[PDB]
Amino acid sequence: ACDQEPIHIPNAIQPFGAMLIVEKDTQQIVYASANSAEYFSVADNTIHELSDIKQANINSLLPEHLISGLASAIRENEPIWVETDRLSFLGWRHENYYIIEVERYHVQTSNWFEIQFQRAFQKLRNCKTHNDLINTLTRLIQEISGYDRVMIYQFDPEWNGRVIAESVRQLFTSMLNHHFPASDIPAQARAMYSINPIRIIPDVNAEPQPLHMIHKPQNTEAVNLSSGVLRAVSPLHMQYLRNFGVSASTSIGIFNEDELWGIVACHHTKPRAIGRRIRRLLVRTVEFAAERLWLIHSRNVERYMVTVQAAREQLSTTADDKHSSHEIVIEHAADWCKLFRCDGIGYLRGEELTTYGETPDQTTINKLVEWLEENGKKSLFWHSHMLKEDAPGLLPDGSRFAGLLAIPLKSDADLFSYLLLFRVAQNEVRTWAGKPEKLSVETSTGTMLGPRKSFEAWQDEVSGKSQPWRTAQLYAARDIARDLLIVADSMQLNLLNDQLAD
Amino acid sequence: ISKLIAACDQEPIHIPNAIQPFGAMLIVEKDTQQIVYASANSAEYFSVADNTIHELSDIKQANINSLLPEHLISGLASAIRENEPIWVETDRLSFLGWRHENYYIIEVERYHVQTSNWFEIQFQRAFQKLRNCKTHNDLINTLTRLIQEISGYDRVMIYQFDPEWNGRVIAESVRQLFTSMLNHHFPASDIPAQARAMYSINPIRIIPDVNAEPQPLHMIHKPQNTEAVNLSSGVLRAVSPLHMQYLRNFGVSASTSIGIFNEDELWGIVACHHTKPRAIGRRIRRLLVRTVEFAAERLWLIHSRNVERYMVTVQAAREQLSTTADDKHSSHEIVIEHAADWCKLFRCDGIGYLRGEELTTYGETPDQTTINKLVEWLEENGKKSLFWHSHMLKEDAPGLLPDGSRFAGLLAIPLKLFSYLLLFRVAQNEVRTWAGKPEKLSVETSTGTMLGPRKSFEAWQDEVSGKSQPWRTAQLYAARDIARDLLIVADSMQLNLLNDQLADANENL
Ligand SMILES: *C/C=C1/C(=C/c2[nH]c(/C=C3[NH+]=C(/C=C4\NC(=O)C(C=C)=C4C)C(C)=C\3CCC(=O)O)c(CCC(=O)O)c2C)NC(=O)[C@H]1C
Ligand SMILES: *C/C=C1/C(=C/c2[nH]c(/C=C3[NH+]=C(/C=C4\NC(=O)C(C=C)=C4C)C(C)=C\3CCC(=O)O)c(CCC(=O)O)c2C)NC(=O)[C@H]1C
Ligand SMILES: [Cl-]
Ligand SMILES: [Cl-]
Ligand SMILES: [Cl-]
Ligand SMILES: [Cl-]
Repeated sequence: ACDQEPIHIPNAIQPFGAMLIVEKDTQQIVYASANSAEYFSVADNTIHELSDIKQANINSLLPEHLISGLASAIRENEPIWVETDRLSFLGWRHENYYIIEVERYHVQTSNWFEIQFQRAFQKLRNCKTHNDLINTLTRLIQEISGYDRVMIYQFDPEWNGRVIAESVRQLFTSMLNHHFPASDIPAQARAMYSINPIRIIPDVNAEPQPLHMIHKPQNTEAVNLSSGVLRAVSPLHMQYLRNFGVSASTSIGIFNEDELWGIVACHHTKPRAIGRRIRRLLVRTVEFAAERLWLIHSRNVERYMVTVQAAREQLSTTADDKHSSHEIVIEHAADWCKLFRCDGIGYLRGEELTTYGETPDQTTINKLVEWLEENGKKSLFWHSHMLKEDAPGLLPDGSRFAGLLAIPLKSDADLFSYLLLFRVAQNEVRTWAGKPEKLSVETSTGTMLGPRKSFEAWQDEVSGKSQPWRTAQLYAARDIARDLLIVADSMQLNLLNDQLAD
Repeated sequence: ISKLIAACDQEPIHIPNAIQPFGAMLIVEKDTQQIVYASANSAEYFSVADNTIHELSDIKQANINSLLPEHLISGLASAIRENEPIWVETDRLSFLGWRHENYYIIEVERYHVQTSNWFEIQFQRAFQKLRNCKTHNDLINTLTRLIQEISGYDRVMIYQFDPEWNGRVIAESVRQLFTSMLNHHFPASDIPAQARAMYSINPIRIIPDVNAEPQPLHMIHKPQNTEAVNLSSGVLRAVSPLHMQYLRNFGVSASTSIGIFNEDELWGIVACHHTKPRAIGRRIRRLLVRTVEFAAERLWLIHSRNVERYMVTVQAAREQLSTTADDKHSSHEIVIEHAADWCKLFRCDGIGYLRGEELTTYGETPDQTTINKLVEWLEENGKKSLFWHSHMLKEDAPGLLPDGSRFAGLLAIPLKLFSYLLLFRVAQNEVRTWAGKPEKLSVETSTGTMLGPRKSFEAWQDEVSGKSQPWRTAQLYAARDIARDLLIVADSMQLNLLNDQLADANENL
């Protein structure tokens, strides 16, 4: 019921600007935030109270270019940004309505943004690794935004997440490598980043301004405020931020194409106001950082394939030196352990077994081979990172092996042949920002589904599991294993030809 | 002619001791703080900065601290890394200064105050459009459309280099005034190596007026070192007269180009032309370079993901092969079942699988006799390799193929009683349109005698025959893996047959 709160239609705004909601076909103003008088009086003396906006003509409150744009815009939820000498308007269409946000603005011209943008592009282009990219991005967001704690928060497949990079200044504890549960950001909150990539909360304790009905709309249903920035903040998130020790907040979605991959999360210990040009500078910067990061990852994929091609050219050369596949394994199995990020290797053909590194004993290898022969066929390869779950009754009790990659090399033939790659359990200590308790009621606040009070480090453990096998490794190990098969088959064809000759 | 082209790289374009006239330039010594050079138009710019300036002679007496704003002086002093320009604006002047060895170089332009949200809206629209480009063709065409809309230049082109630094226009947005150059080939000599190198020092080059008289540098106070000062980091550096005449012959009054970098290698340039003079301010310059930079990372990401998608396709094929083989099909049956797919996967016209005396072919292949001449010849010369490949057999393997053979491409995977997978590519003769006939001009310059610019850029065709598309690396390894998949099935069946004949032999014995 965390994802059931209708945060798109709160009928209230944060007080760092005002909002109007107009009907498209009637041009009537049907809603105005309660603070609207103090914004539009900057342009018009006559406006002293909310009811003066009810007497007002939409053509007298809005710039002609805002109205023109809105009239001609084809796309819904595509905000038009229009400035006067004193006000910065952000308007867009949603169904029968124009939604218009307004903030206070004044012209002050410099080359600061262009200089910051050039430096950000230069630093990001010189990142060659994932680590360098992410830490550079946090430093840049912190320079540009002035917030005291800037984090990169990456989602896992369950929408749990982790802080993986961080620039944190002072007054703030370090959240780096802390885990957060999925409840901290419910699905409709994640969804908002696809509508507007930035979310700004200049002041956690600013009181929200409700939307008042001005002229009677044709349809009474709440209006979706999703594309702007003024949308009021769910009280559960406000309190979560208060518990986090946060007074202002800003997050930017990190998108891998359409996929929400992670988030730049920025916190400040005091209220802090950053304008439209800073918000856009931040979003442009995150967009360039994300492209570059996906490019680093994609290039690492090619680079790995080059590494595997090198290992196979090394293997073909040992084989040209007339060595048996048994001898190839003893020669190269340690390089393979790096290539495959595994702890041990068994190569099996018929009665013959060759091992390297951390391996179950020969008995257990034979029981795995038999089990795979009976229950693991019908697969190019069989893998597991939770071996006791996935193939019980096999390992001895208390065994430390948790991962297995198995490449079958024969089928319906005279003997069995496998390449086996083993991973020991890695018993990972996860640090959580407070115990990830499933929500019920928080008795300190008397809140149904309330957030945890404390984000202080809390450690748990998941055992009996290894790294999952990457797709790139599955195929590279199948390729390596089948290189051995070709060697062994060549030698068995020689031997068999001789014996049939006799 | 080779010598005349090589002499193009001789002109030291980094030290012309002159500037384009859309600004002014001062050069100061770092240790002595004295002004050692001033472009000849300095006084019309710095008279805005000091009322006592009325003439170039007045710079000789002037103190630097009254000519440059405090932020620029502090910034240049505190500047550690060379060739990193500092951009400082005043009310009326836009300054740009950097340090090069023992000099500060300062360019100054006239400045028009921008008070709108235009640039930020353009940045948002450009990035939105580039982020939504998911193919190579979409990216490059969207890029030229954005560069033309932002800059207003009448012709924008993406010009990609080949490994020999010739190039081709691969995308274009051109307005009614100019002739289309799409798919036209230009030779390397159009952009000498020194010229290609300048993009690494400043990614943008700006020539607002091809007929603007360049302003020489005047010595103010004597420098310790009389060598000409390197001007490469700025934008005011005067243009080679050979390239100005080139642009005149191209019918161009103004140009701006932005280098396209893939990491540290110059992969091409965005070239923009106008039929009248056209200056672009510092902000438009930055918006251009930032857009080209976001677009390139996008393009490299698109290519890199294409390799990933190609490997997914290859693995889906190899899984299909495995499904067929587990129905106890022979290798020749598998080749007949899947070779039409393999021809797409490998973009080839034909495939042959050879195993001892057996040959299976699909699509266009040489005849059996030629296939045996290939196989036998490969054993002599392809023993040292994992695969062997050529996209011009008649050069890479002279005398091998019969006279008149349609075939130009060969990818051969050895499997052993010989066994091979052979992948064949028909010659696809390729007509190239060049921008102008190759004229062998000679021109006597100051730096020596070198190639003069072409006078005509009209379409001139030539033709490359006897070649196929070149084999991509992803295809070499994919084909090798398919081939060895076929080897493994064939070996399995020979092993089965051998064990049967052996068990029968021992039974009869
Ligand atoms: C039962 C509902 C719950 C809930 C709701 C909720 N949360 C948000 C918004 C955000 N939550 C965030 C969480 C984090 N901030 C961090 O800094 C980190 C990690 C370092 C995490 C995990 C963030 C970032 C947001 C976005 C807003 C922001 O930037 O602060 C919403 C949406 C708020 C709104 O826009 O109205 C909602 C409804 N959170 C829970 O914990 C439970 C109780
Ligand atoms: C013997 C010397 C030669 C020579 C010299 C030269 N050329 C440049 C600069 C450029 N040439 C360019 C060529 C093109 N513009 C296009 O639009 C296309 C194709 C669509 C090509 C090939 C370009 C782009 C430049 C950069 C400058 C610009 O953007 O216009 C220089 C360096 C100029 C300078 O920066 O001082 C020099 C020395 N060109 C030859 O033709 C030979 C004869
Ligand atoms: Cl905004
Ligand atoms: Cl602003
Ligand atoms: Cl500039
Ligand atoms: Cl400007």
